[PDB]
Amino acid sequence: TKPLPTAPMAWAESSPRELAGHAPLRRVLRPPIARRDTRATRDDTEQAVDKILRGARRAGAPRYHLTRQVTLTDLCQPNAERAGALLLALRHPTDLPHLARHRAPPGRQTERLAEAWGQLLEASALRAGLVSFNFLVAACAAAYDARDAAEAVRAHITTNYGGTRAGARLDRFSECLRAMVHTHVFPHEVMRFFGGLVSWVTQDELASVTAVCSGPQEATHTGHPGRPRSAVTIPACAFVDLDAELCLGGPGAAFLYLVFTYRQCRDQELCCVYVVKSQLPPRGLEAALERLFGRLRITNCTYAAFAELGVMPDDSPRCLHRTERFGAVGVPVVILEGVVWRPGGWRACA
Amino acid sequence: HQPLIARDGPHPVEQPVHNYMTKVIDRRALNAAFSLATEAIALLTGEAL
Amino acid sequence: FEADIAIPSGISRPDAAALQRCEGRVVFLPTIRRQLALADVAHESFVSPDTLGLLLAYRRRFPAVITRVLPTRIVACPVDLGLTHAGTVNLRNTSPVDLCNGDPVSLVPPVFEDVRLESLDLTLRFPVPLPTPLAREIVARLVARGIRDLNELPDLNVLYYNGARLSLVALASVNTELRSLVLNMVYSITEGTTLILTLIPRLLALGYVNALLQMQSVTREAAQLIHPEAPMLMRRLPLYEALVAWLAHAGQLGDILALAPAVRVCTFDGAAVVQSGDMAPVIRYP
Amino acid sequence: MITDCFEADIAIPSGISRPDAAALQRCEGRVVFLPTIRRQLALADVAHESFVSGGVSPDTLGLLLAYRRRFPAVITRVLPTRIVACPVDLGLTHAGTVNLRNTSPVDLCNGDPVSLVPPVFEGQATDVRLESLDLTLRFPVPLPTPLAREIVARLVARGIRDLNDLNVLYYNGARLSLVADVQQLASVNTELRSLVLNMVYSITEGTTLILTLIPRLLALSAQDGYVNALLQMQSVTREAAQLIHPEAPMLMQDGERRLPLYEALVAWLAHAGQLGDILALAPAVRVCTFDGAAVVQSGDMAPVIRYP
Repeated sequence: TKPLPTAPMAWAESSPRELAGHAPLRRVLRPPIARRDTRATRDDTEQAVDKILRGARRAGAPRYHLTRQVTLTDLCQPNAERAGALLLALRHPTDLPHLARHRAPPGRQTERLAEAWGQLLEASALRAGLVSFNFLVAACAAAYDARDAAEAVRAHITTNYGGTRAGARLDRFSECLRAMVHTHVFPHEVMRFFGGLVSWVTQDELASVTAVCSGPQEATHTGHPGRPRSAVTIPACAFVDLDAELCLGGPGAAFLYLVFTYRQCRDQELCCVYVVKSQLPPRGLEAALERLFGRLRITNCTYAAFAELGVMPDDSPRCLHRTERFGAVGVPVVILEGVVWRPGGWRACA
Repeated sequence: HQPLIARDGPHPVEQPVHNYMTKVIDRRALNAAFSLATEAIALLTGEAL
Repeated sequence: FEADIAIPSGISRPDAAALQRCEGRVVFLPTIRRQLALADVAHESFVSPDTLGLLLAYRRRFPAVITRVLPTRIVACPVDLGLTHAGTVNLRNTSPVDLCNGDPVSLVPPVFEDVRLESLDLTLRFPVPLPTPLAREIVARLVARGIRDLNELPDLNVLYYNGARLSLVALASVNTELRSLVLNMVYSITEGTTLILTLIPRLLALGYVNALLQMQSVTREAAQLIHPEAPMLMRRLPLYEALVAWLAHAGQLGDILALAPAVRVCTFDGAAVVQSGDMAPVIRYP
Repeated sequence: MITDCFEADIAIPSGISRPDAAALQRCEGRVVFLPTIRRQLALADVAHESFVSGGVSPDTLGLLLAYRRRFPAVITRVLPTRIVACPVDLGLTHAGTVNLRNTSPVDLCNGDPVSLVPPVFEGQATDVRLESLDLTLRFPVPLPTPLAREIVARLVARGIRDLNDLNVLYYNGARLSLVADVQQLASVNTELRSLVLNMVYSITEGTTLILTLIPRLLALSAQDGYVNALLQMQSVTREAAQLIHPEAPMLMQDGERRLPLYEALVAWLAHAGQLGDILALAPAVRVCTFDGAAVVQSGDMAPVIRYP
């Protein structure tokens, strides 16, 4: 409201160029081309009417594409997890038993994926829903490298998620994931990215989650007027850099990816979901997957599958590595800052 | 300047353009001979010693 | 940005009503241009091409979504430009497949089954806005259909997406509509597998290059070699010259059968699954 | 303008002669391989001395192999103090349309994807050299994708002759030839390994059914002029039927639930049609002239709309 650091205070208002650009156009002149040569409220609500006029007398500011979905609360819990997590949409699981009959190699149990998925519906009930990312880490927790922080993921899920026997949801869905790779229906063929959390609506057995399917993060008016701010949080088992592991320490915008690792063995099949931060082209990424993860190459068609997730627009991108609280549980959480979401498609194996 | 023609449609390309043209002078000269004997110089001059 | 396609005069009552029906339907146009004739859009502008000719055409032409239809001109926003300008433009399903939220959607030529205008004396065929995981499948099933007619299964004609059943049979006209792709998908493989087979025993160039190749060929490629070279053989054979001829041809078919997504559906305050015949909010911009 | 444009600003130093500085004013529609997406860079990170490794600047076939490790960007305007380029991948402009410039000898068309290739052609390797700074700028060549796959194909085939003419092309009746050049063997090894792994994985058990159909094609090429033109005069399969009698096995392992040819196509598409994208870089650019013409000639600009 017109302060006196004016040249910045007018600069934050959306300039002098728009005044000078309308000066030669509109402020001067008749040229373009011419001839030659009622005590407490009202005025409380009355200035609120004027606030609508203040909303109408005027109106950078980035854009979004907010999305909503009516979502069952079996697998994910938008109440237990705070605003600012990853989310994952799914295909409808009636396509699961038929595609396993044609994509699984000969000699493998194609009945296994339809049976393992059916046991999950009777275990979370003691309809294409949504998988939250923290729930997915405890499922693939039995394949990682840092196993203690994967148990820190498992420490809060069994105590904060709504439902009965959340550990039985975990150990059955992890059995579903071991039935995914065995029936060759890869989880990247099912897991689809759905935007980062901003808010949700509570209801019995289902929740209406809002999310940004494309755009930046922190300037969404969350609904809370004190804090329209919510940082992106990732557990420490999934956060993988390629600036430190490849000695690329230069500044530049850092991309964010999702990466699946596949190990194809007889009834011992591993799954690991990683969030890869990089300064690389997405076409200049598959060679970097060859250098690191050649161990799952031999034990297996590719072992890797990946897609874009978002971009950090910072010159020197800033990350945090803290221990936050999901209720009473201290989890080592990699908090990311300033993320501009742009999704993409997965990449192939067979 | 380079002249411009406005067009509609999604504007693929254009921007106003100047030019700086500079061209080199060529020195030349003209020569005209002229002569006098001494017969007339005294006359035009004045008195003698 | 929103272009214009003027309807030429002489329209009957249903021919204006049929164009009133196709509100949110996809249209290919040659260039982004303000003024444009309706004969440029119609099926007569393509001549009748096969499935191969339409896919080469649908790469070169520019797709546009018809917005609100005026009685005099068809207004259509181009996908590549005005949709990056405008916020969100609706799009009607003409597919039998119901779209979910977040599905990248490409287009397919109408191989399945087509508004004809009699007073203007032209046909209008339209692309089918179906999702990209299905899009590479429905083509590959039909390419596998045409090979068996060159000598099938009781399955392979039935597709499942999102609890919905399809039938690709639902025919011989379609098989001759697709015969040129079969003559290219067969030849690009038979040229391909021979150049693999006539080079690895020809060179196996050694040190770690052939050894890592043989580690990959340990009863996997060499067993596939010895199984194929059993019903095969082993002057100058133009081996090196045929690789350029093969990478140009087989590299071309990857472009044609790519089927890139343009539509990305981000529904907001709406159904996460959009049914058949309904309109869907569509963006191609972040 | 962070998402719409992205003004990556190449700074220009102080000491540049006015003949060298005015040589950059003709560098309008170009391609600059940004290593990162920093908002402030220098010419030394852009020029070829950034591209060189320890002691070794690679050949043209290797000059592809670190383009795809970088970020191509197009110069928008050459100011006296800086050069501004928007990266192709992030965001093109406000409206999303940037102009290139045909340094090709080849005329373009509308709607065709445009691949950018190192300067391989003869009489074409024109690198704008900074004499005031000792810097060279190897400007790549925007080309049509029906050429840009063959041009990579002639180079890869030339290196494998050199492990035991070819450098002549044609395009729309225009004869043209590229520079014959000796190739470093280290560059050829990653190329040849990239062929075979996409060739071995492209073979499936159902492809043996397709192999049986080879004498049907020569039975068909005697009647259809379309098939008679399709194979080639110098095709392999025309020679690979007179010495080869293919056959299929009788039964398949679990051949009731799985599809033999449908699995043959998907493994073929994922490796063989995908293979041209792995050799070169991806043509993320096509040309949509709004009102100009249908054919964009050499030396002229061309509007660009991004390409999925």
